[PDB]
Amino acid sequence: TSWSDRLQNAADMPANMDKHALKKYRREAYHRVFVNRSLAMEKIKCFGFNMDYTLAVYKSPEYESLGFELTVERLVSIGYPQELLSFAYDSTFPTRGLVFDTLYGNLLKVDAYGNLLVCAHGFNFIRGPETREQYPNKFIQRDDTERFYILNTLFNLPETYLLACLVDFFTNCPRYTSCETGFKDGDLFMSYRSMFQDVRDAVDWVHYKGSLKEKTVENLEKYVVKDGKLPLLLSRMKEVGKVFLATNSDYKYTDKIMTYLFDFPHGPKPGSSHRPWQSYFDLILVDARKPLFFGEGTVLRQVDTKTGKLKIGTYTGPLQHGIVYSGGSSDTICDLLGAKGKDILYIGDHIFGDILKSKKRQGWRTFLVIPEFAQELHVWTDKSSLFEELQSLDIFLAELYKSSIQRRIKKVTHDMDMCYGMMGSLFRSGSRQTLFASQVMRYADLYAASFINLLYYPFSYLFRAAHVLMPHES
Amino acid sequence: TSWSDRLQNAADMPANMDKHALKKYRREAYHRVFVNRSLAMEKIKCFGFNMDYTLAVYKSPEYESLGFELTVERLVSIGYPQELLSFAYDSTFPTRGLVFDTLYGNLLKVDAYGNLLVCAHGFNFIRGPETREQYPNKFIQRDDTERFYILNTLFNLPETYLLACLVDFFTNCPRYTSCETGFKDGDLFMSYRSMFQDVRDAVDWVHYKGSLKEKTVENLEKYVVKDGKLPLLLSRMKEVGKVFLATNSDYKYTDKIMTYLFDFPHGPKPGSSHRPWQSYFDLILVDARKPLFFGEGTVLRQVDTKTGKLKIGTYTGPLQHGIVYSGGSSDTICDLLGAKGKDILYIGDHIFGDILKSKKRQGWRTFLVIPEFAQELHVWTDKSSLFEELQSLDIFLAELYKSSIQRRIKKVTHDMDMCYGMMGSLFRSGSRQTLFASQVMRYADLYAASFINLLYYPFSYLFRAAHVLMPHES
Amino acid sequence: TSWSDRLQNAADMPANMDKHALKKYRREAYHRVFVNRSLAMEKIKCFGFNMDYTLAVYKSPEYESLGFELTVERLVSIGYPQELLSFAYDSTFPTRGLVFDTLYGNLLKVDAYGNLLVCAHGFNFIRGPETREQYPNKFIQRDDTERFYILNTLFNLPETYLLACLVDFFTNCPRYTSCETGFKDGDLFMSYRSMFQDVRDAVDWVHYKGSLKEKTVENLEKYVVKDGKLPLLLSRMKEVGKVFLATNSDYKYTDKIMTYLFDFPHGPKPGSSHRPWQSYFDLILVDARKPLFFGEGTVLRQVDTKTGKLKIGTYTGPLQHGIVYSGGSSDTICDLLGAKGKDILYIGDHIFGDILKSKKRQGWRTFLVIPEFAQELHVWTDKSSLFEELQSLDIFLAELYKSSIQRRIKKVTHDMDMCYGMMGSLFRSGSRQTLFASQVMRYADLYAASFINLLYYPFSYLFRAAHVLMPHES
Amino acid sequence: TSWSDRLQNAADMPANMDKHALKKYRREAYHRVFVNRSLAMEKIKCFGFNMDYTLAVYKSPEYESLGFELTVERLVSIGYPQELLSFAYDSTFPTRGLVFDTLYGNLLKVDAYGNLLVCAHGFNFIRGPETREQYPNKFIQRDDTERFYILNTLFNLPETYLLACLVDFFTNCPRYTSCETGFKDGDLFMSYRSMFQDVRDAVDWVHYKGSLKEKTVENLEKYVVKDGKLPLLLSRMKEVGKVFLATNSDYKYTDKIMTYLFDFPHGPKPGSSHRPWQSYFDLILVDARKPLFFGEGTVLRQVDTKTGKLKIGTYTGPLQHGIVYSGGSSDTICDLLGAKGKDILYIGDHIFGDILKSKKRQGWRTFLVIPEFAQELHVWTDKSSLFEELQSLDIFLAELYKSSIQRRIKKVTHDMDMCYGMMGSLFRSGSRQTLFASQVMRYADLYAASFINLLYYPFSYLFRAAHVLMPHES
Repeated sequence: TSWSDRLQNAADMPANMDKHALKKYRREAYHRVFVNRSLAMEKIKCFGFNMDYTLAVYKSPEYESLGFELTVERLVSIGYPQELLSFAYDSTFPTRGLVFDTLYGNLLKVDAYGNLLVCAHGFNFIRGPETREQYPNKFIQRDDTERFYILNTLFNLPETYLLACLVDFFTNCPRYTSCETGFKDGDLFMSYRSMFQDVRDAVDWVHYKGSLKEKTVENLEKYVVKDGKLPLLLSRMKEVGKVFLATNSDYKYTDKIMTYLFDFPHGPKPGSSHRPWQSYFDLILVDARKPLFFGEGTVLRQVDTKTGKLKIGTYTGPLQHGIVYSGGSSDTICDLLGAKGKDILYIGDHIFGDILKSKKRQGWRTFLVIPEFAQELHVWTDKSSLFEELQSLDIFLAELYKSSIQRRIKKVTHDMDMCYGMMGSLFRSGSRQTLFASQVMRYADLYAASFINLLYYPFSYLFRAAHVLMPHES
Repeated sequence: TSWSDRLQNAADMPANMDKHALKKYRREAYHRVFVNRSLAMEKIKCFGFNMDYTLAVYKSPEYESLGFELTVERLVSIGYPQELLSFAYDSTFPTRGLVFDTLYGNLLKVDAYGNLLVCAHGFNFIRGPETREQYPNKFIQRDDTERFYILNTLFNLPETYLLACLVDFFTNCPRYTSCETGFKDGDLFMSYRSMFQDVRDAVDWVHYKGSLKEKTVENLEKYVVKDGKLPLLLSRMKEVGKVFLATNSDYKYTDKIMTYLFDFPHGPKPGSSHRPWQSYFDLILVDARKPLFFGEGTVLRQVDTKTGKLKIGTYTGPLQHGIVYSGGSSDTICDLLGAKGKDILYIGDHIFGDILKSKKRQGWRTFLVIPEFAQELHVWTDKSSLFEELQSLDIFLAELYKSSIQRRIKKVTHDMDMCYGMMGSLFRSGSRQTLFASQVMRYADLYAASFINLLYYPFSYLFRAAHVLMPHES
Repeated sequence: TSWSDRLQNAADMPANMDKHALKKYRREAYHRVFVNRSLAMEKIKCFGFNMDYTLAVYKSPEYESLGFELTVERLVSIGYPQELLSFAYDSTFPTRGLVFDTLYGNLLKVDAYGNLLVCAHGFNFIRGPETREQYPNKFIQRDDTERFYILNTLFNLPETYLLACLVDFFTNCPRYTSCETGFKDGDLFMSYRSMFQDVRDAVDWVHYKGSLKEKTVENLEKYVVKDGKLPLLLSRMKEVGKVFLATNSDYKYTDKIMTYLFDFPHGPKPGSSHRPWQSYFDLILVDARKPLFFGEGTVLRQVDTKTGKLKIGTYTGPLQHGIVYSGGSSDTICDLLGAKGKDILYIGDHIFGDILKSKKRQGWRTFLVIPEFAQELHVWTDKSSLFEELQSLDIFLAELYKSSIQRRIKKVTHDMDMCYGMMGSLFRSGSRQTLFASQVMRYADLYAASFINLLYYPFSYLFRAAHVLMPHES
Repeated sequence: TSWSDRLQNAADMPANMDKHALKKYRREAYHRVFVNRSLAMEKIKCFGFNMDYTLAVYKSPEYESLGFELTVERLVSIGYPQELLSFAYDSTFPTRGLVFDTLYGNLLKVDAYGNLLVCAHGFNFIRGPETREQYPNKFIQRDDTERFYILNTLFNLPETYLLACLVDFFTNCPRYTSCETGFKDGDLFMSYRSMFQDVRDAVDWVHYKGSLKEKTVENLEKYVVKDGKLPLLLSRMKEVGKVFLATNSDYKYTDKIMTYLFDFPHGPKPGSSHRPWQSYFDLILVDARKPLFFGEGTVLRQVDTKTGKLKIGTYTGPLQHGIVYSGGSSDTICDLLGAKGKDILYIGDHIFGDILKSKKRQGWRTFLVIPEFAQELHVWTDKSSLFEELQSLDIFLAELYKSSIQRRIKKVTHDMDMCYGMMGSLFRSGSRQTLFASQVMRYADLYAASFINLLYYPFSYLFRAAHVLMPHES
């Protein structure tokens, strides 16, 4: 049972729009919308979406394996050794949000301050004392974007496992000698940095040049979660305001995906005429080039929706029914929709290019979609006694200042983490929070395992957060 | 009664080193050390300081007025109009941490997300509806460092008032016409940006070229808080670890200031031989060039302590008794003191160049000195019933979703803010926190009105913070 | 009769290696090597080549038309209008070395100081008075590389004609309105800059992604000049020193092209065993990435000559027989060949990425191959009486300072230029020299219509230039 | 007899404005204007000047020594050793235009291609074979502006000698050890780069902060050449067009200098009322910030000619009688004077910031003032038999290809060079031209030892250059 299974199970249930069942449905955790900063729903005039992993949620682990397999074949096709074809994607290993260190070839899990929580070389997990030889402060400067790459996305999931697979292979293949910053193969030296780049490159290639999008569109039921509730919600959003799409993907892909997502013998409610996905949107924009989209942007173009190709030149006309946009900026959306930032709830999955940047750069309200969260919640409520026991040992160890406690703490931590996978929870490693966690609280006003949980709150709802107080203020 | 008075009153009391009186002294707020992230004092091996507004706390408002007067004379000396000499520094107006907008010439108080809390043009406070003509989202991109300058420091206090003084003068002088981005004087157009730069420049000039440092050193009792408790604390720090200084200031100034700060007929305790300020330090470093200091740094030089001038060339020798350093980097301190980041508690007052950067870039533990805080605390504990009434009206207005409340909220907010000054608290405007507040919590592990509050905790103390939990985790 | 015909006619003649016939052959202009700076051939220890338009000279106009046709189809394939398919490459229009002005959409011919010689909008040649509305000083800042693109190469020939074709089409198509900086198509505005970029992009695409290289290799006799004299010369070069190749092209293409160029039933002389093209080289280097090659370079890789693919990682071994290199730098060639700059005569065709940069950045001796020059010479010696008449009218107009002369000067100039084409000589427009001319003199020590003219000088030859004197020095 | 003596001797003679004596005066070399590119004087509508070393020519070696002495005292004042005070400026050593190599601490004389002509370490002249250990190709990349500083100006003359003085001192002082890239002083290491920077800095300091300008203005007869012919020429320039000034210097200095230069009991001709220097100018501009002046420039300000200080803000009014400008750009001059580039003859002395940049960036016509040239000419016409003998030995050595010649060539070269000084001619080292020479020909249309030689040509004069031909074109 993966996280995408949990979502598709909730996707298969019709929507019960009784005002009481709604209140009762969103009492269970898996249908709640969690609040990091207070949000008056009546002040939202525009609802924004990205597509990939928001409207279209890719079924795990089928889609990650397909991304892995395609990437492995691309590397082999440029001269990586054949053994890579013996690799197989293992969803139990990678947790989203790790930091790969191109200098020493380590996958690292870190907190909001760049403190090392977990270090693994290949599939070898390094313990506290042994990491200090390369990380003498148990600390990394995340700002050093030349050395450290953060695997923020679910697209990064297959490369996350791959980078481990690769380090482990070369470490243990006798044709290579291991060195501190890479592998020596007689007279070729492959640094972890160039090995990293090759992977990064081959992932890019399978999305933009290879067959990933092709093989996806030929089996959408296998790879894409469908939910008849999705047209319902969007329809209701259009009743109280405006709805727009701003995806990085291209209109041909966006047309294929969006058509499938709306492929039902009915419209928003069962029994209504079916409507084309574009009619649920007031403004459609593709090739968004996020995060550059929230700054200067790119040139605003117009799609020829028959040919799928862009019209030549810069588009200077107004927002029309039917028109589809390419490029532009976040200001394009504000100007054409007559909106201000805090009028806009922008629903997305990218913690950086969607959520952080629209908040910092524009003042947009944010809703963060976390696919895995559907499985993350399950593990949490089942294992809450372990975390409660952990909270207990911390408090007791704090009283002790008036030694076997510290070793029991590291043990219940280890056991709790493993329930989430080899790399542990998305949001923490024991009692210590992650960089990812920290970002979700700081930048995502609302968050959930799917934005469909918004169907279950009335449109007048005041999401409430607790006010933050400084130490001296309590 | 200013904040510097509160400190100098606590500075004049001898230290009562009984283990009970200590516990009892640090129960009152004004002597507590507040904790944002847990800190084991036994893990600190090195204590770091800056000087200005940390070891040497400049008496308010005497020092701000001297900085103001000198700056006003410098502007007049390059052809600003004479009326500036009629200005007089008013400590009730400026609050540290404001953002000056060089485009529209407004002083702005903003929160962690760049939300406008207070906007003032000159001395004219703009209300909510009227700000939206220049700030259509009530929002500024703080990242636009070409348009927005944040007045982080107490050195920025006199220019903060000056920029208002200036806008107000030109607005109301009939020789000028007001325009949106500056003032037109017949055929000269002075933009708020160039007016800003001139000020910024004249502040720099009085510190580095003018007579500010001179006039300070000729009346140190008037301008610098002295506390016989300061040698005590440093001595105790040297008993359990190493102590270092890293100031941006120059050795001649640092020698004058530091000598005064240690000018007592005794050493650390009354009755002990007096020691020279340098002997309380394991490593002294001047011309630190923070924040560049925590990155690549500058070249490490050696001071000729007799002449006050630097020796020629790059210093390549080891840490010696007596030697004084110039430039270098934070790695210089680690290497010479044999320390790792989390071994170091670095005590400073600059929220950016001291605290934020040593944490993000190095993994240093941080203690933030907030001078004004001594007065900020006083206003808070006296007016806690106003804030409690505010907290009450927010909760009640939240229940109301089952209109005169919203106008009473803005009224008790206004009254509370004014008690702090015309620009309100350092840390908030009503129930909404500031950018500054947000940074103190995020980057300063410990904070206080003076680092001398550390004298009152034993050296084994485990400062404790509450663990942070995500919404779904409670 | 094009220039490539003149070369292929000389290529078809066997080499007569009698010491007298050599001296007599290189007396005619078409077989001379012209000298801009003195060059002792005995001091050359290494001979360097690029490939495209040096070893492999592409037959005109067949190859330019194929590049044009392919480029036109690529633009149509991204939504340019169909009429482009009615275009046909016209070799009489473009002269290499023009400057396209992306602001006003003009092809421009300019001198060493950026003085306008010829301005054409589409196919409309603007006369002196009319250009001053956009060029008020008859001058362009060639340094403004954002506005001006110099069409240096023979690869740029088809886009040179295309950019004219395009401007002329849109100017005169009624579906568009002409404006100063581009064309308005209802609500799309196509600037000359974006139209330029699209072309630049589609040229890049046909070389690197399209079928140009494919269609070339399937008809090498149609598209590539072959000369049995080429192995002879290279063999003799290897007898007195070392010979190397450094091409931007890829090893698969370089293998196909180079094999054809050496495809003869004999080796260097008729009757000798045939040798494989690689054996004529001491060091082979592909993917050179010139001009970046003469600075920091790229990473040195090693080609797997069986698969055509690069080996993975950085190559750290020595120069071996058989090895082929990828990337690297000019220092790679010096180090492996044990050479200094002035030991190296580097033979190439790119006035910038080959010749200028190897001279300025490294101190290499340079030989510039100018394909067109074979036709340029023919026009010059036939029309020398026109140029002599021009020289005469200038001198006479200079004496006149003690008006129909100035109009006769512009008339004989016009007539002379046209003999070279619609855009005139590569090297001049009348008595005024071009930017290109100026660069050849300043940066190319030797130059010729083909480097094969070097076969006709003994290996001890001291090429001689006249010493340059300053005015006051004569 | 220095070069400034030759000028001041010509400055002391009244102007004989008979049309015959003029023709006869400019037949001698020392009063000719030499032509690098043809120039119709009737097409000049605006005459431009800088001031320092053009209108005001500083008397040698008095002014260089004063610059040296002041600079030496400034270095001593920041802790350089006392022995520097034993240095004394020696005008026989430095030639303008050398390249100092901050890596190996060598003064170098180089040609247009960065070929080493002369290398001196301190005062030790390195011969051909010995330079190849640091310069293996006898070649430097002049583009590497981090390593190489070109001493273009006469202001650079005293530092040129100083850098030698310094290297020689430290090399031979026993308190220091010499190393490849600097000097080790126990535990301080002074690199030639930092030693260079210190000098560069101390030269800047004496001009802008020290007493150089002060001590100049208190003895203008000692330090500044005065010529009553200067008002004459400018007056005649104003009769046929417009005259402007654009100096980097400040208005207070420019007022002091310019007043002295016009201090005569008469105006342009003897017997005319004296006029104030400003009235000879249509547009005066100070703080020009060349070469940035010929690009984007700085903000246009207006000087308060009574106070010497700038008015506050940006000046937006028109060109008025009496107004003085500060900053701006070259476009400011064109717009206010209604001129195009080729309308403007700009007379200056800086080969880069004046001449090269106004030509490349704007299309200005250029006149280059070369102070030293008055002495350079004298040495040349006296020693023409040595150069003729040199030209002879080169030709003979070229015939010899059908060994004591090559050693006689290096000997007559050495003897010829020394007549110019220890570093030889400005324009050559033997038969090989310098980088400086090359630039004068390429960028200065006209040049002379003083622009006063323009008085001797009528205003209709067509300066003539020989047309340049490519090898194949003769």
